[PDB]
Amino acid sequence: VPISPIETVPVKLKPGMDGPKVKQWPLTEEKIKALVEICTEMEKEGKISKIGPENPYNTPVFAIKKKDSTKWRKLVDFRELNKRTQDFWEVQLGIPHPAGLKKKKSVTVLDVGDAYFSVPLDEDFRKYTAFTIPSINNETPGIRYQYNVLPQGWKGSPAIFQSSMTKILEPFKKQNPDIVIYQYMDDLYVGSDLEIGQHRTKIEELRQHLLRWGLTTPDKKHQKEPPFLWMGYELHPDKWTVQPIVLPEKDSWTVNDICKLVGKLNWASQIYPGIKVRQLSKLLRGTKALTEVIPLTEEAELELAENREILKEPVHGVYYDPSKDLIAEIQKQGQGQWTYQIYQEPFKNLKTGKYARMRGAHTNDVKQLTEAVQKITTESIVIWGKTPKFKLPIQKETWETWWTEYWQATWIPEWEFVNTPPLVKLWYQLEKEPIVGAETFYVDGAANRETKLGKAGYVTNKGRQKVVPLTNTTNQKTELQAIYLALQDSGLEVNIVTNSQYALGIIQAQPDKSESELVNQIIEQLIKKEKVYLAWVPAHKGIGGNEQVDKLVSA
Amino acid sequence: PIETVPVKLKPGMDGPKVKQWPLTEEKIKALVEICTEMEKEGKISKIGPENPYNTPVFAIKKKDSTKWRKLVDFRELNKRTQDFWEVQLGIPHPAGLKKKKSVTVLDVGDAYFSVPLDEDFRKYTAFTIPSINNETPGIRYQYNVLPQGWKGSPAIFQSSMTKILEPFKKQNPDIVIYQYMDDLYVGSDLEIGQHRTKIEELRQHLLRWGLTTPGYELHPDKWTVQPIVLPEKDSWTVNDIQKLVGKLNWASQIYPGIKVRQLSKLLRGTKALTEVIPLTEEAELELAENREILKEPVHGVYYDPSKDLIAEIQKQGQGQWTYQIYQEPFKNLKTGKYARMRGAHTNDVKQLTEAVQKITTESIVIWGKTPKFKLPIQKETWETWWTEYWQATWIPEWEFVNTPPLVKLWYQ
DNA sequence: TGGAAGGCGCCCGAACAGGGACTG
DNA sequence: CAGTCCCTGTTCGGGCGCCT
Ligand SMILES: Cc1cn([C@H]2C[C@H](N=[N+]=[N-])[C@@H](COP(=O)(O)OP(=O)(O)OP(=O)(O)O)O2)c(=O)[nH]c1=O
Ligand SMILES: [Mg+2]
Repeated sequence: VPISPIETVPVKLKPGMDGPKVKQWPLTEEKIKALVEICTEMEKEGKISKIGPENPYNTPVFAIKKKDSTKWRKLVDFRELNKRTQDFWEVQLGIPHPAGLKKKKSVTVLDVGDAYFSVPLDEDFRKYTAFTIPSINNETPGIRYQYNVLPQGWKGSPAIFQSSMTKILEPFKKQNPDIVIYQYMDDLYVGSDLEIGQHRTKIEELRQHLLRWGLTTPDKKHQKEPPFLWMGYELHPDKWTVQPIVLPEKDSWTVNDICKLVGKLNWASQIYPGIKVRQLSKLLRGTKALTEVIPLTEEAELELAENREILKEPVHGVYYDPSKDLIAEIQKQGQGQWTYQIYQEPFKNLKTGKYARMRGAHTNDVKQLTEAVQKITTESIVIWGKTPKFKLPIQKETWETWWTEYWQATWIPEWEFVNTPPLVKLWYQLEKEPIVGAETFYVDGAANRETKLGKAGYVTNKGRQKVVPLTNTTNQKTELQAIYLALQDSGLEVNIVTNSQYALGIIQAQPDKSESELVNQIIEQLIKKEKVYLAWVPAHKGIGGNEQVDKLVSA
Repeated sequence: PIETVPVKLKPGMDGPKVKQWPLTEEKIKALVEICTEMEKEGKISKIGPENPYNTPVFAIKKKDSTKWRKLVDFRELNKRTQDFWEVQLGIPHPAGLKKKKSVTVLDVGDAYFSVPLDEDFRKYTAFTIPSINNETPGIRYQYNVLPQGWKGSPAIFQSSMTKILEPFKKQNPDIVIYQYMDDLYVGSDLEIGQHRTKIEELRQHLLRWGLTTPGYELHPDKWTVQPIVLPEKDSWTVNDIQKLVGKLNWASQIYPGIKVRQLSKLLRGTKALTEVIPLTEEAELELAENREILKEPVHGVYYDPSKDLIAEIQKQGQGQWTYQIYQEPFKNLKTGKYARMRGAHTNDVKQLTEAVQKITTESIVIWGKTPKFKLPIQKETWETWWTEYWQATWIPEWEFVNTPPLVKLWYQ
């Protein structure tokens, strides 16, 4: 007979499937010492059990040193059991941000001792846990054990732990409505407007509550000592920051090197304003080996340099004041790069961040602005539960012209113009009506599916004409090309009639940037004109000039 | 203490697993409170990570309401109960409802809480309540009774409903009554006062059977169509006739009678767009017979109950929105325009939301089904804001389109 | 040594999906 | 017409970051 601490959670395998039989690792005796040591100490407490061979399941085992500690941590690789274990619904829906925390008069941070081990496994499930403990020689077999609790490395541990824990803390929290407990895994942040004395009373009270359930709270706990280390941050009475970021120094960079760098800088960008990852990421595109070495461009070198300069000076965030508004301001950084700061009091940031994503083959600054406002709204709604008031480097008429004219539903929430350049604009505008006195170019192009050879050309009301031979092209490309030609050869005001739906749709959305070089040149020309009217007719209807230039470009 | 009707998912199919989306603080509070009181009443009960299934949840205020309503997005569940609520326990559709001079929609959904639910099913009603800033992990629940917005609910409670209704169906022999999910649609040719009164009677009548009703008034006989129309000009430029032929050419996949030959003729040279072209006899005539064809019905379009409805919307600018509901391409069961809805001239996403609800509502009245929407919006743009504007207790299916307007077919 | 998990984020490319035009 | 090809968009899985 064992004993029962707290309510268990039912488990199953993937129906009509059976457990973990695989051989153990050739583990070095060095670890095996540290292993059998605390291993043996387990059984005393009811964490493990010796098991008759009636249990036909075997799973590998190892351990890694707890970082920043002399102590050792035990890890059982279950991958083969995981594959076959029933699916859960994770209850951990994300990570808490320091910038979301309100100011608390007094604050404690306490970790539970041996957390997964304080949680009863499922009676009927335990059997599947079977693993074997190594020896100094291969002669001694070592005992086989079935967990009575949640193993580190299963796929069901975290969800059950977090769930049970919530159930336990539930009753305390109802009794004390004015305490904040941020529960992440076993990490507890408790804060209150209580006086440090009354508060510590309460902390102790809680420790007792967690005791009734078998949950130890060692002196691993931060008591009086801002800053508290919490979720990779330092928490101070009025401010917070990330724990310091080390950027690798390597003289010669692998692919893995640039990955670490980039992810480090992405971690940094939640606080340090203006971090840019664009050019360093360009280095990783279409590469095979994480190990492979690659040289730094004069581009990514500049970037990394200025990013290092950003990191050099210490910065910090503040906390959230539910009485005051939220404000998000956005800066355009060039090459589809955007940075933003969310704050309440000017110049004191809650948090920062970046939007770099290139979405679409053809896009513009206005679209990317809308994209960032959405990224940031969603982020805000997660952290503060509300949408920030927005400060945007786009004139109020620019935005009005875009959203009213665009054929798609588009919107930005309450926002005001901030005059910080570079401003977001629309670089050209298509006329809504044909231009009187402007030459009219009927354009077409065609291409041969087999030859990949094609023509692109035009005819005009004024008699002007052209046809250009093309190589290794496609129908789409030739239609775009015909438009490009009409633009090059035309005055500052021009009427262009295409029958291309594809081309017309690309250009009508007023792109300022394209993956396509031909579209970029078209864009470049559109920006130079005073008036462009683009019109569409159906092909093969015997229309006007469209028929004539259709002739010219099949020939 | 009632007999729980068993329920199974469609053959060879598994329950919904759908991530909860971030909620605003006000919606999280409204839900925390709604769910607390829903628990102490035994309507739902907490559960744990053991149960693999999840449905998204959120809250709304009905039009003019001010009180929060819990709303579950069961679309993914409903898709997997489809057998049940189409083939077995489903409801017949009152072709007269749409003809009635007035129709009120009532929320009878509270009734569904009365009946209990098959116990083997509750594993599938799983829904997580999120916390602000992930302070807490998700508070999971599941339903012990008939959920609001599940399609099995109005079916299972159908016998109870019909019984509670029968007295008033007998008392008011000619007033048509339809049930679509959490709503009861009720309509009459009575004058406004008589109608409103009779609704109140249906209310009390619902009360002594133990139900509340936290009313929307439609007028299906006001509902009009939006025909394709050609322009009227005293002079025509080359551009004008090009745009016209493009339009008529596209219109020809609908009305096959449409002819472009005589109008095409006018365009024969290589001419400047702004140049005026006067109209020939036979083009004036072709244009006439076209205008006349566009007056007709499309031949051979009828509603097939076996088929899905599809709804398309186009943003026409300046507040206007056009739509078409159809089953097969180009055979349109209906066409329409909305103007000066809420958010006109200010917020597109709100107007699209209003349009999607109005269109859905007409489809429910007319065919007793919801359409699948093709929405002129970017996925992120819609998924970020739609809940803020949502006033309705159902949630139709949608997908997102990019279709630039090379021609203006549906609105001048 | 080399090795486990769950959660969130980024950036990439490789896979699948689906509209439009041209062709057998 | 169905059967390709072009093109452009989404989704997914894999690497890094960070927490436990
Ligand atoms: C760091 C880390 C944590 N976990 C989980 C499992 C652990 N539960 N247990 N036992 C929790 C908490 O780990 P942790 O809080 O870091 O330490 P713990 O095991 O609880 O004992 P302590 O040092 O005396 O405080 O996170 C993990 O599965 N893998 C990891 O690399
Ligand atoms: Mg711990």
